[PDB]
Amino acid sequence: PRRRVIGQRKILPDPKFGSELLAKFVNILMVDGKKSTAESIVYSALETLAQRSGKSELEAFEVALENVRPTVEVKSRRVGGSTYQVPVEVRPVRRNALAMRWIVEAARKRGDKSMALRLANELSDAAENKGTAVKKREDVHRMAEANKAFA
Amino acid sequence: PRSLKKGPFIDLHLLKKVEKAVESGDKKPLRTWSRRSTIFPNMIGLTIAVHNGRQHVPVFVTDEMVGHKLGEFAPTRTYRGH
Amino acid sequence: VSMRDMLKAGVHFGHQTRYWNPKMKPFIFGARNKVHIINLEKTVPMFNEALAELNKIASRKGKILFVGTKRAASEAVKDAALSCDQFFVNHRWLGGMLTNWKTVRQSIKRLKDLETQSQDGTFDKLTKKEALMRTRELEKLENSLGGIKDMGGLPDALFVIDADHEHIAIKEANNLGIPVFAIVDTNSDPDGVDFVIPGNDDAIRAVTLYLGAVAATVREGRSQ
Amino acid sequence: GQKVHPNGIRLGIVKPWNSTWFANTKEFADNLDSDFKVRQYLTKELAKASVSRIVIERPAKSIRVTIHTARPGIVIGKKGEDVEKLRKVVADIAGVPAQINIAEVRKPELDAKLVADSITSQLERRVMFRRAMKRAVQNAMRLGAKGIKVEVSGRLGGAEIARTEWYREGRVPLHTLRADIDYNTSEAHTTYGVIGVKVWIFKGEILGGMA
Amino acid sequence: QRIRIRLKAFDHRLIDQATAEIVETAKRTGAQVRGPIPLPTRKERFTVLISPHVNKDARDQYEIRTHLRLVDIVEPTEKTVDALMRLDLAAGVDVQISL
Amino acid sequence: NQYYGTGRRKSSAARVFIKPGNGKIVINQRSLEQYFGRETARMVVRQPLELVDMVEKLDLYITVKGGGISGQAGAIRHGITRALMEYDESLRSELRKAGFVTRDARQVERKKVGLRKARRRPQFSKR
Amino acid sequence: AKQSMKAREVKRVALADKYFAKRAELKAIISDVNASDEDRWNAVLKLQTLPRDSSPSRQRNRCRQTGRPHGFLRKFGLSRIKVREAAMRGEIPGLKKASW
Amino acid sequence: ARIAGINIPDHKHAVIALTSIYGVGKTRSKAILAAAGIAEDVKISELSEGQIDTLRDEVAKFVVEGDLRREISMSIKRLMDLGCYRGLRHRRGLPVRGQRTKTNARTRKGPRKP
RNA sequence: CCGCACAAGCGGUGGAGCAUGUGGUUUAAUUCGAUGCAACGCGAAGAACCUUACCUGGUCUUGACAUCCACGGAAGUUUUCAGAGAUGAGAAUGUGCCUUCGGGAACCGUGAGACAGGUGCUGCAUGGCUGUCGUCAGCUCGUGUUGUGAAAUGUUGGGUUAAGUCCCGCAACGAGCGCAACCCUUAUCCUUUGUUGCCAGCGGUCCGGCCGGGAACUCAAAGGAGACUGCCAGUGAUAAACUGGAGGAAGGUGGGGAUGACGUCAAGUCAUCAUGGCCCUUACGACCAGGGCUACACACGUGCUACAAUGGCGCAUACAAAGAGAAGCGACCUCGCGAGAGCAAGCGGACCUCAUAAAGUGCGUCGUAGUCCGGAUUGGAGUCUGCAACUCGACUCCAUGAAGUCGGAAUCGCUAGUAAUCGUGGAUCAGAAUGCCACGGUGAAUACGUUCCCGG
Ligand SMILES: [Mg+2]
Ligand SMILES: [Mg+2]
Ligand SMILES: [Mg+2]
Ligand SMILES: [Mg+2]
Ligand SMILES: [Mg+2]
Ligand SMILES: [Mg+2]
Ligand SMILES: [Mg+2]
Ligand SMILES: [Mg+2]
Ligand SMILES: [Mg+2]
Ligand SMILES: [Mg+2]
Ligand SMILES: [Mg+2]
Ligand SMILES: [Mg+2]
Ligand SMILES: [Mg+2]
Ligand SMILES: [Mg+2]
Ligand SMILES: [Mg+2]
Ligand SMILES: [Mg+2]
Ligand SMILES: [Mg+2]
Ligand SMILES: [Mg+2]
Ligand SMILES: [Mg+2]
Ligand SMILES: [Mg+2]
Ligand SMILES: [Mg+2]
Ligand SMILES: [Mg+2]
Ligand SMILES: [Zn+2]
Repeated sequence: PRRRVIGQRKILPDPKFGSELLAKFVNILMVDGKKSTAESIVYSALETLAQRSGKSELEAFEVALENVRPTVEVKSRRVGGSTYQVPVEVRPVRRNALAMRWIVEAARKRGDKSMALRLANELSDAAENKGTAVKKREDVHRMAEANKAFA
Repeated sequence: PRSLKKGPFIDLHLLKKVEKAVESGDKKPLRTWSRRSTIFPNMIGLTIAVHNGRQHVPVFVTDEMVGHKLGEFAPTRTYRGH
Repeated sequence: VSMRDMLKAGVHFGHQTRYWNPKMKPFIFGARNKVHIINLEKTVPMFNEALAELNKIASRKGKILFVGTKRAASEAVKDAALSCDQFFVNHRWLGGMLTNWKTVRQSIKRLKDLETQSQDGTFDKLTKKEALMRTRELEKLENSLGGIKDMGGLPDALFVIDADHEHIAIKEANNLGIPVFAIVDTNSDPDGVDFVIPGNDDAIRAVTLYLGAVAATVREGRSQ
Repeated sequence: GQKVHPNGIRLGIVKPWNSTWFANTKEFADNLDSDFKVRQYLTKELAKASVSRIVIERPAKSIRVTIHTARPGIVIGKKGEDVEKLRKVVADIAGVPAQINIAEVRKPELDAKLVADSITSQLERRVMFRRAMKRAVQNAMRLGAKGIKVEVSGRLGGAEIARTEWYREGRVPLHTLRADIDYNTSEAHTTYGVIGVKVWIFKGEILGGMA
Repeated sequence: QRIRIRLKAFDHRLIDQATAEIVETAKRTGAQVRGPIPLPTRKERFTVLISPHVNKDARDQYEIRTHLRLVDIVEPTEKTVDALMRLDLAAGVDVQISL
Repeated sequence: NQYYGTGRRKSSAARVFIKPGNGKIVINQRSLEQYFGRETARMVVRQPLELVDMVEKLDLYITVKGGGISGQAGAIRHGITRALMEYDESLRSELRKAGFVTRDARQVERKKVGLRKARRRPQFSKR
Repeated sequence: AKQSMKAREVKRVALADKYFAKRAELKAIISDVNASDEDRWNAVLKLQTLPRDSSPSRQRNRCRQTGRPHGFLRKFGLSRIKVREAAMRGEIPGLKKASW
Repeated sequence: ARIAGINIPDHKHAVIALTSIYGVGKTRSKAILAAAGIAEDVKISELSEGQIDTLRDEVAKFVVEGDLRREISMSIKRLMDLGCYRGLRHRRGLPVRGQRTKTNARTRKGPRKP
């Protein structure tokens, strides 16, 4: 991409919910192109998110997303000539994408005897601002704010 | 492993030699290049040298050795470690 | 052309007194408003005597090359050449247009081959993109050597507008001995023009006057 | 920087094959084996008849081979008696009733085989290679070609080192598939060794596929 | 009651020329020809090394595309099969006449 | 009158019967639903008909072998759109801006020499 | 390669050829059930006595033109090498470089 | 439970619980079960002696536990003392079925050496 | 100014087990070449014998292979003994054909030398072929002009492009080899075409396009159309171009191939072949048997399968493409737990067969464990192929169930149908694929950028 600015291709929305942000979410959960088993997990997670974690699942999904999506970032470059921990701000699409990444692997680190169980449990605990990826979100606002002395 | 329908494999010159040996009483340990043939109840109490690539090696064939082939007793490689 | 005929067109006009060439002093009437004024008393007889030579050359079957690369006056010079069945250069002069005649002949041959090929056929045999590319090359060659495709050989006379702008052409001509007829503004060096016309070379009206008078006398020389 | 066989790629496009019979796999290998052997036999025999092209086509009940050369009468000898004996020796070496026929060449200096072999022959004559290939390209382009390239490689003039050289003239468009590029190779066995010679002749463009 | 003529060849050029010839020949005997039926041509691919020694990665891929056609006549009359035996074709073509 | 679906896709195979006056879908003589085990397929196929809101105005009968599930679904979708245009001639713009007459040619890649997979290079070791 | 090898192969072919019938029938006897269980035995004995180089498996495809075992192409019966030049010159009918 | 074996089956599906018996794989397991004609999902629990006896008797039909180890031990033993080649490789503790001693024979070879 | 060069990402490698290559060491020999990028699943598209060149031993000397001269014999077949076989030793049987009667053909043997023979040496003597820089955009010439000349110009500058691509500026103008494009394939529509392919509308059906019947559709493969920055708007010297839009199956060289300038590295190959020159010739040549290439303290590279509930297992149940086949593919039926066997259909193949795709889907199961994960290793017993499976094959079955619980530093690959995963086929081949070469299924993430990294 030295000549053209390329990012993500134009995603098509998840039909049964009509939206595409969930389509991007399942493209995050995908493993080896196995869409089917992935989207099964997202559904089996949002369901019990709705029940044991307050209703409006498609909506609580993003309210937790906000509770986990960070705002400050760090792209440490040789802008001053060497490695310096520089705080920066990144556009929102990269932000929500990385938020998805943070929550997904956090899910992969709970076990809970079931994958959708892990996903739902951690996503709810995020909607409560008491969870796993939110720990490192506060920690990313600790790290992006810890060496702001020289950019 | 050899199929049961075909049965045990032995080369005919070994057959000649062993039957001559048995009818002729104890004889000189016969020499052979055939690691292929299997051991038979005939070759018992006999001894026989099989041509390992370097040199023929004698083996006093006994009963429990029957079935196995000759070559399983003539190690065709030498080694002692490093 | 009569002095009154020139003066109304503005032939007396010239470049700024800041920008003049030393040899042009004899041809300069004076200065007004920091502007060089050309003297028509010299301009008219020299132009007439040049028209005499041009009529002579054209009356011995001469080939005439009208030369001018001004973006304003290109079409004027082209039409001027067409009005007397002659050859022209109206686009940027290419070095070796006369001295490198052999290369121009090879380029002429390619232009002739392309136009003949389109009439003959085989464009359908070519891929549509390839046929379009051949048409684009034919158009580009027609834009470039439109005037000299039919010159056949080196011309017998040259008519040049703004001789300073076209200095490569006159250097070539002198190297070949081909005579130079040129409208020479005060900023030009008149050494290269054997029949020198000192006059404005930018103004469309005076340029068209020069071209029309020359072409009338050239047709006259042809008619006999 | 190795090129690709300029003959091979233009097969079907502008270059027809040198063997046009058809067969299945069962009789395939031996088929080309036979016609190879007849090619080799022939090329040993008619070495003096300036032979350029030799095509084997086999109808179901017979085989027929065709010869493009510049020395017709040589091949024909008298009454084709040498031709007839060739017909015999090929019919038996192919084990099939053969019928050979010749189709001479008009511009012997304009096909790659004849010029390459003339070059390599003069090289065996120990004439100077340089002037040789120059005469080659001169005659070619003079005759009406549009491009000629010659290349000679290995131990030039007996030099104790391999001084490979080449010469080009006219126009030889090697990347333009539709281009008629005749191309061939030959070899000289000097006292000092073996020297390769490659030849390209470009007779211009053809438009409309193989037809 | 039928005569099926199945042809194989190496180039669609010759195969189609032959089909044209044979069907017009059927029109000479007033036959009942089936206009030539192209069938799947087969592609024999071949990948082969080029460097004599060391370079396995360098390779080349050639291919044989055998073209195929089917023609048929639905009324076997002698007046057809005679000409069907009067056929001359290029060596590139293989014929299969079958009643 | 007669309006057909007949979809191939990346060498898929499927045939379909669209007809006005009622709405239903039956696949392979099996009911649509039990066949496309992944719902997203039934979605992607119903999407064009639902977009025009003619779902209950004309019914379809498909039968599909050749290609994979998603490919077949895409093929029959494109065929539905072909047919809708075939039918009213009015839905051109609506459908194209929906992106259905795209007829994508995204295919697999001819596996290339010296590559583990087409566009995949063996793990050369610098060290 | 060494013409000893080429001749060795041609002799191997000649051997495995003439003995084909005997090989086949003894194969039948050994394979088929219902043998006298010594008819099978004496049959496998008489078999192994036949010329060892009469088994066709002993043969090894060899480039007919250059006598090399590796690179054999059953369809043309040539090495991977000789087939190439044989193609580029245009001998193998209908052959050409693929591109797809 | 004891089940006429030194080892005790774990509380799992009967097929898994009986595979715990040495010399008894899955095929052997379900062979025992269907031979006793007992279902597959029962634990060692919820299965009284009235069935444990049946199991013990049906498994005693096959050599298992200590008797099997002795048998394979004697096979290998007489292999070694036969002086047979594979017996040799068993004595020297290297692969006996024609593997690579060049590399990655560590399964039998064991750990690594410089 | 460029590049999956970095960044942005996804997936690895580096740990384990195993497969494979290499070096080391051992050995009787462990054949030979390949050695940074650009050698190390490389020559080899396939070492049980064979192959095979290497060792041990058994042998042969115009010779295994070729031409010549002779001299004799039909050619052969079948058969005995010795031998491990090479080989010898035979005995019978046949003892023929064109012949104008001599012979010739025919082979076969003996002799005779001329001679064969060499994977013996030199890729720093060579041809050929190939890698590499690099599909990089360059490399040059004619002519012209300039200069006394060596030369320069063109080819630089301003833009712009994937591009020395284009445009203007420009004493250069033109060209050539490149680039591009003509070629293949792919994406849309038109031609006949209906067979063995198709089945819309018709009639029947046993419900099977199966069968009348259809020629529409899918196809099949021939021929064609089609995209051109063409259209609109913007931007820009109005230049080139670029941005956007329209339309359109397709938009900006649509996708992918093939296509490798001048040259660079005495790059690689004398063991494909060819070949200068040297070297062997009762032997460095020739034949046979057995052995080795498969060797264990090791090390390195390449891979495979894993470590698990996105999972395993059962049950059902789906869901492709591209191929191959007649000393072949081999149906159905029976038999066998199976690897298989018997029988034998059909098919040189749009017909028959390989050959029922796997992931998927539905249900149940397992509850996080070295486990129902993993499958190494061994034990036992088989199967097929092949003279022959000891060294040293593939496969089944039973039993056994290692290490392994995501792997240091480091490092690799990838910009879309890609990655990642899933199977399928093929070449080679009696048999012997985790390699190679193809085929489809499913199918992502991310790319602010050029600061740097490396390379150009
Ligand atoms: Mg190449
Ligand atoms: Mg040789
Ligand atoms: Mg073999
Ligand atoms: Mg088991
Ligand atoms: Mg990165
Ligand atoms: Mg490893
Ligand atoms: Mg080596
Ligand atoms: Mg060597
Ligand atoms: Mg590789
Ligand atoms: Mg041997
Ligand atoms: Mg070299
Ligand atoms: Mg520039
Ligand atoms: Mg310029
Ligand atoms: Mg190109
Ligand atoms: Mg285009
Ligand atoms: Mg557009
Ligand atoms: Mg070197
Ligand atoms: Mg070397
Ligand atoms: Mg090896
Ligand atoms: Mg086929
Ligand atoms: Mg297991
Ligand atoms: Mg794939
Ligand atoms: Zn002026």
